[PDB]
Amino acid sequence: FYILVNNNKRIGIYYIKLSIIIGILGIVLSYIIRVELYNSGNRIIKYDNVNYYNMVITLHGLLMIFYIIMPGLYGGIPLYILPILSVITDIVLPRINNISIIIVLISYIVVINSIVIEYNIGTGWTLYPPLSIIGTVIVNMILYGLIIIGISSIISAINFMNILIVIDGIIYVYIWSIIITSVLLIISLPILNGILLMILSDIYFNSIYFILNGDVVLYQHLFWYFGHPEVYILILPAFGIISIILSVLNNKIIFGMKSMILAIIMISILGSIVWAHHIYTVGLELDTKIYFNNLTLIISIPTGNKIYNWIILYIGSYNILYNGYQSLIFSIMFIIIFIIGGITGIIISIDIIDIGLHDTYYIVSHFHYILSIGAVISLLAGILLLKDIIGYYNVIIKINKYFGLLLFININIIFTPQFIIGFNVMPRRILEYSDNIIVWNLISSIGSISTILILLSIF
Amino acid sequence: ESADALFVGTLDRLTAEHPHTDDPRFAFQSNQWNNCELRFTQFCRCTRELGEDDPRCKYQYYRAQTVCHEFLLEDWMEHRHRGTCDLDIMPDRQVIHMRG
Amino acid sequence: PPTRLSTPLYSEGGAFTVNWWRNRYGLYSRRQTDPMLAEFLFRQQVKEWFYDVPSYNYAALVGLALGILVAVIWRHFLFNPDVYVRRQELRKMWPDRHRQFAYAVPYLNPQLKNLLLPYKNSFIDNEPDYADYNPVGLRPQRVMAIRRIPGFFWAIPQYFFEDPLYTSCSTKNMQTIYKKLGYSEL
Amino acid sequence: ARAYCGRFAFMLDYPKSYHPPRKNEDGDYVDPRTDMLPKCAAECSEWLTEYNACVQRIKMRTDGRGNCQGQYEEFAMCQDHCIAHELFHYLK
Amino acid sequence: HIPHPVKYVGPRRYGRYVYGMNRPPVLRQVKDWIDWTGWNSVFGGFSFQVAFGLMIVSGVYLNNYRATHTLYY
Amino acid sequence: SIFTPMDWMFYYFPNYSRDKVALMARQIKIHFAIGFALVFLVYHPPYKGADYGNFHKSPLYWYKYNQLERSGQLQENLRIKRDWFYDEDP
Amino acid sequence: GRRLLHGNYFTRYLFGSLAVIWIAEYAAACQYGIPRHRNPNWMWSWWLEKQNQIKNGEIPANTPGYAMVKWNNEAEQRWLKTLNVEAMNEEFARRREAYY
Amino acid sequence: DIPWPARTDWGGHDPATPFAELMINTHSMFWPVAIFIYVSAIYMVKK
Amino acid sequence: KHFFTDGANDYVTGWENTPPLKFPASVMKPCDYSMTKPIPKHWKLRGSGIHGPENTDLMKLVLWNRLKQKRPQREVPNINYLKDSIRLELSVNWWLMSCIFLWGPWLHWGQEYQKVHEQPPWAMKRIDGLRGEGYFTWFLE
Ligand SMILES: CCCCCCCCCCCCCCCCCC(=O)OC[C@H](COP(=O)([O-])OCC(O)COP(=O)([O-])OC[C@@H](COC(=O)CCCCCCCCCCCCCCCCC)OC(=O)CCCCCCCCCCCCCCCCC)OC(=O)CCCCCCCCCCCCCCCCC
Ligand SMILES: CCCCCCCCCCCCCCCCCC(=O)OC[C@H](COP(=O)([O-])OCC(O)COP(=O)([O-])OC[C@@H](COC(=O)CCCCCCCCCCCCCCCCC)OC(=O)CCCCCCCCCCCCCCCCC)OC(=O)CCCCCCCCCCCCCCCCC
Ligand SMILES: CCCCCCCCCCCCCCCCCC(=O)OC[C@H](COP(=O)([O-])OCC(O)COP(=O)([O-])OC[C@@H](COC(=O)CCCCCCCCCCCCCCCCC)OC(=O)CCCCCCCCCCCCCCCCC)OC(=O)CCCCCCCCCCCCCCCCC
Ligand SMILES: CCCCCCCCCCCCCCCCCC(=O)OC[C@H](COP(=O)([O-])OCC(O)COP(=O)([O-])OC[C@@H](COC(=O)CCCCCCCCCCCCCCCCC)OC(=O)CCCCCCCCCCCCCCCCC)OC(=O)CCCCCCCCCCCCCCCCC
Ligand code: HEA
Ligand code: HEA
Ligand SMILES: CCCCCCCC/C=C\CCCCCCCC(=O)OC[C@H](COP(=O)(O)OCCN)OC(=O)CCCCCCC/C=C/CCCCCCCC
Ligand SMILES: CCCCCCCC/C=C\CCCCCCCC(=O)O[C@H](COC(=O)CCCCCCC/C=C/CCCCCCCC)COP(=O)(O)OCCN
Ligand SMILES: [O-][O-]
Ligand SMILES: [Cu+2]
Ligand SMILES: [K+]
Repeated sequence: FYILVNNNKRIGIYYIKLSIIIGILGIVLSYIIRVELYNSGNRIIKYDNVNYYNMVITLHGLLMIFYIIMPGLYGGIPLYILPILSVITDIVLPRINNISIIIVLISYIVVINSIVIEYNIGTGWTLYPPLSIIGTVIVNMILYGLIIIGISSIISAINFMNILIVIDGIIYVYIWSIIITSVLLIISLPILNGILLMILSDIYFNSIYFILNGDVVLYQHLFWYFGHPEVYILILPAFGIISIILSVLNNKIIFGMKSMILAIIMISILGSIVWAHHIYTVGLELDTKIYFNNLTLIISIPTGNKIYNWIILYIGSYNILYNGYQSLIFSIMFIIIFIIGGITGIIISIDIIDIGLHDTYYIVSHFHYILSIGAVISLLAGILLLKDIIGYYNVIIKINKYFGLLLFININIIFTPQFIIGFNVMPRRILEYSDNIIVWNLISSIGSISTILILLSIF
Repeated sequence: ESADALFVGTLDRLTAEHPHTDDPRFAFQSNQWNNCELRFTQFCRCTRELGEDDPRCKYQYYRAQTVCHEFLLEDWMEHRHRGTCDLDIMPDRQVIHMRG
Repeated sequence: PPTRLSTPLYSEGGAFTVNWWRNRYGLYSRRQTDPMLAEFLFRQQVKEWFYDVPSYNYAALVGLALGILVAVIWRHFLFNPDVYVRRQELRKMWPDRHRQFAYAVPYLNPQLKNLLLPYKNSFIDNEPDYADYNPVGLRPQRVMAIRRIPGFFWAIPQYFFEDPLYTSCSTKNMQTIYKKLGYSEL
Repeated sequence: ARAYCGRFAFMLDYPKSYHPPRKNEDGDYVDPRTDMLPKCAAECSEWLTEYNACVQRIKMRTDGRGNCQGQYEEFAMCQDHCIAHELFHYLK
Repeated sequence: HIPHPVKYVGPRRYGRYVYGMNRPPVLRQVKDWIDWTGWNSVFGGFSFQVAFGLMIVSGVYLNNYRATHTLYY
Repeated sequence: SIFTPMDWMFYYFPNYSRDKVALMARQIKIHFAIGFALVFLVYHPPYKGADYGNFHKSPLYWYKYNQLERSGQLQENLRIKRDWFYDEDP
Repeated sequence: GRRLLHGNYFTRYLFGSLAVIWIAEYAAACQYGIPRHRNPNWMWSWWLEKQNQIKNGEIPANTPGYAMVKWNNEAEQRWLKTLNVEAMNEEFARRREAYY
Repeated sequence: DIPWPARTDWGGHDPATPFAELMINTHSMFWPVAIFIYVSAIYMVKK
Repeated sequence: KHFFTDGANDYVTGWENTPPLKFPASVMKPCDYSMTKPIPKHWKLRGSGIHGPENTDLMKLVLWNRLKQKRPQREVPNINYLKDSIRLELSVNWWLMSCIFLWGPWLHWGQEYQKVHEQPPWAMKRIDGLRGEGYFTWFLE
């Protein structure tokens, strides 16, 4: 059979396959954006059809996060190797594992069908009210997808937590990363469901939470209470993969295993109580802003320890071993890229600096370096490491120095200018812009078209 | 004619002599929504005692305009004129203490 | 860390000790099925986690972060004027909430604000004392600091009397320049 | 028998430095205490609101009876305590 | 868990019920039953309501009577 | 302990650190109190810290201050270099 | 039989937490000097004077607040057309006679 | 005031208020620290 | 206790790490060979040496844990155990009694007083002319 299969390793493959398929739509949406931003004036989107652009950015953000990266890093690799890293045979809850991947597909079909049938309007991937609750039915459809996706995420989190009961070996660092990510989902998802229901209530049940005398900022607190743990849920599995790749490909025992494990735990605890650095410009109390700013900076301490522990893993490795394997290059590239993304995150953590850089392309570049480069490269690196175990072929990616170099150069061309544009300044979620920002936007656009061409070379 | 006369009498007086500065009761917060509601309630009570024509209540309205946007005031003034403004309901006709 | 089960492990009395940890570690464990095996696994975990020197660094960090977290939560409820828990003031119109207004001014003047506000001149180059004077009196009059903020501020001299242009850029001098032209009052 | 109670100097918070008094537009020095009165009143706002309430209560009396001296003395004591901490910094 | 003896010190058997003859006074029987089944459940169960009841009903004196006699205006 | 490598704590204070589990708890408790104390003792206290006349002047302050005072630099530094907007056009 | 939590954990951490919250609040009030006397009344001085007049008998009983103001909204103008305080008092007087 | 072509404007440009200067100075204050963090780590990415 | 714990409250399988204290040490003892004296050099390893059923105490522990599951009569626990088993049940029952016989009477009294005096007996009477019951929990005002 193909749909009835409960084998966890098969389901892991399905997660990877589905993420690539949905990735194409996400890439298409991303390509539409940079083509439009090539220069001032409409290029592929009519001025009378600006609503479509708002939908493109809204779906680009939603699909890439919930439908592409999260299934790939939290559903794909973990379902394949996690029961193997544990001494157990298969996943604890086989039937739940089957329904989780099916749920992800159905939610994807609902989302894309809504593009085709409903009027195309957008409110951003964060769905801030009141804009989200004064829109058309496409917003209702997107909410159903998120709620449905939430069901799959929570049941998958329950599945991984049960490994603690049955694990017959040692809890490796990678296993810890998945377990702690599951803990974050369990504590953050129910809060997300509650606020999403309130959005539906206003949209569909004549609720008045998001009109005058009802604080709209209420949504931002509850949403970001899940929002920031989500970004840490995306990256923590990537950290686990990097730890395995560096140790395995260098024949070096992981240094400071317990320090690595405690760093992951510390990040989750801190990541659950710093959500309001997304709300600096709303006008919070003085003491509130100081607290979140102070605690946000503290997240760098555990994150820094992991970076240094990774570096010493690569240092001193035997020279005779060939170092040009794509998996090793991607793992090393992650350290270089993540540091850039994290440092810029610390810059925008300072709230007064953030006043100028909120809702600008500097924030875009910040999370693209971490997610579009780092997370993707970590997912690529893990899949490459498991090529023999997974057994896929008909691609030239294992030893391809051209692909690694071209990818690194061109992605940096896309997003380095966006840091510069942030100070110029160019707002986010914008289709037109002043003529004097064209040069930097043009350079990034040339970077985007180049990256897409490179992907065709792997086949 | 005293240095601390502003504070003496009322905390209200502080912004009556300095309309464009922060009110002591709401200076700690950037959000001034509660400040606008207090100012409007003060204007409503002035008219009840002194009447609209009184210059004092005219200035109280000006104080409200200093912190209340016009789109809010137009809506709230409409409710006040009809008689459905919850701020201006006479105390003996309030329902806050009823049924709990 | 002993390597023989015959040698006992020293334990203190209290709610977080070796004995306290042993009693609860194996409550949910399917692997600690007999004394010999249970002790071996218990000492294995204790050796791996509590005898790891770098682990104690994270213990300090979680304590500090949680301590700040609890204090800020508690401070808002206790002192923040805008936070209501009792209902007496919420049953009255805004002008009548006299008890709540008592929190306003003291909550507006925390110690740290007074200490650090004078150090604005480490950031602003022109007229760092533009907002120092306020005749209303809700806050103290500010006086610019005489030294740079410790740390990463190597751009400016260690003390402001070493800067030849510091006095010329003060709000007083600029006010003198513009008043001489009749340009503005400030 | 004697004017003051002696203390260690570390207990006595004598001003470290001297700030000259502000000068009026006319050119005459303004009293430091008068400049500090508005600030210290704010620091004693709680007592001031209690005094302010008393004024309104006695205002709404048909009879002439009523005084607010008790509340005023509490406010005055608080304001002066604030002044004492900072006044000598402006006095030679 | 600290092992400890059974604290019940009352009679362990009253004998066969014979039309309610040769049995203790009713109040003594109630005391024995609670001793047998544990006073800890009684105190825990009643603690919440006692605390709430005392706090609310204390206001009859603390909030109502005292306030009338203690208002400086 | 604060800013202390615990290997030093193990070495120099064996008896105190004999119970590692208890030692870990004290590490958490000690740093919890510090964080709690900072908020309520350093940040919270109202109407304090405004004695700007008592700025701390460390020995390094006086060393540099006297060095410039001895020469004319201190007088020159404090002098207002410009107090007019427009220069006179010849 | 092995115990994981405090022997009396539920009562300990419920009453104990409530006690600590109450004691902390009292300390906070002392530090800031907040008045702790409870007033259940609105503080509008003019209105309280009118209520005292009703209690003294200067103003007839059951007289509405809108009958005493210098500015009336539209809804109050509607009610004033049907207001008869004298009739209301007579009706109450009749009820008392019937009851006794 | 307004964006200009091909400008890095690293940290901001053209402040007109004392607060605007503060924003730029804060970024410049931390910028050298950011370089130190990057350079020190990257230099050790090697066998 | 309600919740199942592998270590202590293992009622699903009934496994116990140690035998009952009734048995003499000669008959059965806890599986502890930490105090075994050093093996003479001339002795040779015949068995695996692996921790498992080759050790007599572990074999007897496994055997007893299976054969204890059939017994002629109940092994009666003491009243302390029986109290703990239904601690929540007994306490909830007493909580119901407290609601009926403590809360009910004074809540009824307050409503009757409120009828006559317009406010509960534990509240300050208002002079502001507003009508209605007002607050109930006075200390939260
Ligand atoms: C009280 C009141 C009572 C009222 C009573 C009223 C009753 C009402 C009833 C209501 C319920 C009705 C449904 C009941 C279902 C019963 C299930 C059951 O028991 O089945 C046994 C039955 C056993 O079959 P069998 O009779 O033994 O014969 C099977 C074969 O002999 C060989 O066996 P097999 O299992 O191997 O074969 C199946 C499989 C074999 O074929 C293959 O697998 C082909 C090879 C793979 C090629 C690569 C595919 C791409 C990679 C995907 C990777 C991820 C996969 C994840 C796992 C699979 C998820 C489906 O082919 C398929 O079934 C199709 C596979 C589809 C894969 C989809 C992958 C993603 C596609 C992405 C699309 C991207 C474009 C976007 C736009 C379009 C969006 C739709 O199940 C099946 O095998 C068939 C299932 C068919 C039902 C599927 C329904 C899907 C609905 C989707 C939502 C559509 C809504 C929106 C429409 C939009 C259109 C545009
Ligand atoms: C005034 C108030 C006073 C109150 C006093 C209250 C006293 C309470 C006493 C509590 C005593 C606990 C006793 C049991 C200890 C654990 C034993 C255990 O689990 O046995 C394994 C047992 C399986 O039996 P087994 O066969 O022996 O397992 C063999 C191993 O798998 C094979 O592994 P292996 O042999 O290789 O390694 C052994 C060990 C290896 O691992 C260990 O040995 C870990 C040892 C450390 C654990 C943490 C201890 C506490 C540390 C101090 C924290 C203080 C914070 C203070 C804050 C104050 C703020 C005011 O493995 C495990 O422990 C596996 C389970 C780990 C679960 C972790 C879940 C995430 C929690 C966060 C991690 C802890 C971070 C601590 C802080 C870090 C920063 C300093 O696990 C299970 O039964 C699994 C059940 C899974 C259920 C999941 C769903 C639960 C519901 C979730 C709700 C949401 C949770 C949110 C969490 C948020 C986290 C950030
Ligand atoms: C002011 C007046 C008004 C007051 C209103 C109060 C309202 C309260 C609402 C409560 C709603 C009901 C909830 C409980 C329903 C069930 C009741 C029941 O059956 O009780 C009797 C029964 C008594 O059990 P027993 O075995 O007969 O005990 C006999 C003796 O009592 C002696 O037993 P033992 O001492 O020997 O121990 C055996 C027993 C002892 O356990 C119990 O008996 C449990 C009793 C609990 C009762 C509820 C009290 C309130 C608990 C508050 C907890 C707050 C968490 C922290 C929140 C932080 C927020 C920032 O152990 C178990 O049964 C194990 C259960 C599994 C525990 C799993 C915990 C997972 C979460 C761990 C923490 C995660 C955060 C880590 C952070 C640090 C990271 C480094 O309880 C159970 O069997 C219930 C267990 C199953 C339900 C567990 C639910 C766990 C939920 C975890 C949520 C974690 C969220 C984390 C994130 C939060 C922040 C984002
Ligand atoms: C000259 C002037 C003179 C002036 C003189 C003035 C005189 C003034 C006198 C003042 C006196 C003050 C006295 C202070 C010292 C107190 C000392 C003391 O004894 O403290 C400890 C004492 C009891 O603590 P303890 O010793 O730990 O208890 C022993 C236990 O047996 C421990 O044993 P355990 O732990 O085994 O206990 C049993 C436990 C065993 O646990 C288990 O079995 C394990 C499982 C536990 C977890 C359970 C999970 C959930 C269970 C699910 C089932 C739920 C069923 C109910 C469902 C309801 C559905 C609607 O289970 C339970 O207890 C829980 C289950 C039972 C049902 C729970 C029902 C829900 C509870 C939560 C809600 C509470 C709020 C309700 C509000 C109303 C309704 C909305 O604490 C208190 O009584 C609190 C102190 C209150 C102070 C109030 C002060 C203010 C009021 C002043 C009044 C007088 C003023 C008059 C005016 C004067 C003006 C001058
Ligand atoms: C995987 C995704 C991911 C990850 C890991 C992070 C990690 C971090 N993020 Fe990010 N973030 C996003 C995804 C992510 N973020 C997204 C998607 C947004 C925008 C959402 C939206 O608005 O739509 C965002 C937005 C965002 C904002 C702005 C929110 C707004 O106002 O709009 C801020 C502000 O501080 C921030 C901070 C941080 C910080 C401080 C970290 C830290 O974890 C980084 C820590 C890492 C380092 C610091 C580098 C490693 C450490 C060292 C090299 C040594 C130590 C270094 C120092 C002490 C400086 N993020
Ligand atoms: C995982 C998340 C993810 C990923 C990969 C990307 C990838 C890219 N994104 Fe981004 N983007 C977001 C998440 C992501 N993005 C979010 C959350 C926003 C904010 C939404 C909002 O404004 O509300 C955003 C916003 C955003 C904007 C701003 C829109 C606006 O405000 O007007 C732009 C503009 O160019 C952009 C461009 C790009 C480009 C050019 C790429 C890529 O082309 C970069 C290079 C990548 C490739 C060439 C493809 C490589 C292959 C994969 C990524 C799939 C791999 C799959 C597997 C391994 C299974 N993105
Ligand atoms: C959320 C509202 C719910 C109302 C519930 C009513 C029932 C009351 C009893 C249960 C709730 C506990 C609160 C009881 C309070 C009793 C005393 C009281 O009235 O306090 C009021 C006072 C403020 O009221 P006002 O005077 O109107 O505001 C002044 C300016 N801010 O309230 C408080 O300060 C207490 C409220 C918070 C109590 C909870 C504890 C706070 C700290 C939480 C820390 C959380 C982080 C983690 C802690 C870990 C600890 C191990
Ligand atoms: C039986 C199990 C019961 C478990 C119940 C768990 C309840 C809590 C679940 C999580 C939700 C937390 C509540 C949400 C708190 C939001 C507070 C908020 O947004 O307030 C901020 C201010 O809040 C703060 O100062 C931030 C404090 C951070 C609160 C975090 C609470 C939840 C933390 C959960 C982390 C995970 C658990 C950690 C456990 C210990 C780890 C060692 C807004 O301030 P302003 O808008 O400026 O308004 C101020 C006055 N106008
Ligand atoms: O979100 O960072
Ligand atoms: Cu964030
Ligand atoms: K364009």
